[PDB]
Amino acid sequence: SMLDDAKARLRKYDIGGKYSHLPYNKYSVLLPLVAKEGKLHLLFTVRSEKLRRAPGEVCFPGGKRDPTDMDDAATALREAQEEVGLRPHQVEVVCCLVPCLIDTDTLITPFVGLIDHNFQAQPNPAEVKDVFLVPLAYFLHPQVHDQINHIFEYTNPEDGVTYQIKGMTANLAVLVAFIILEKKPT
Ligand SMILES: Cc1ccc(CNC[C@H](C)O)s1
Repeated sequence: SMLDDAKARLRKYDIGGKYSHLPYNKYSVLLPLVAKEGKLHLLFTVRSEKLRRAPGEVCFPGGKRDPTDMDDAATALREAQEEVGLRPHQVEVVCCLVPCLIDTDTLITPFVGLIDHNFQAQPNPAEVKDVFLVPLAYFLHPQVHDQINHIFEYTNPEDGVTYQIKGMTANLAVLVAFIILEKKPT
């Protein structure tokens, strides 16, 4: 099936806990995969203006590890619940992708999760201004604008609203699309 095929592809790129003990400032993100109308989509947030990190930017749900978290996957799930109301029984964490090194002292660990079909986002307005889906296939033929810095523009055909996706967020979206969608019969 579509969902079983995605999980089998994803598992081949799982690095697991290999880099998780290194002595960095630690953050985790959840890359949430949602199936709608027979296709896979990724879920994104727009951060609220009043945050420290990335005010007003398009990002995946996530945040800083705290002492309560059993592991890096726990960080991602805790933060996703706080930001958009995703509960743990509504997510299957499938793998841990290559981590992102930034600022010389920080490591960001990305996890891919499959999201239950009955989940409906409840945006927490203290953290998130908006929550939206993009079809995964978009990232194979994106609409690119150069600011050189490459920026993707996505317009939701439901409402005509345009979103700008860039940086590590855009890079991770492309990676997930390549993993799941490359070399597929039609
Ligand atoms: C927890 C976070 C660390 C940095 C962030 C900014 N958005 C980038 C993310 C890869 O979508 S959020």
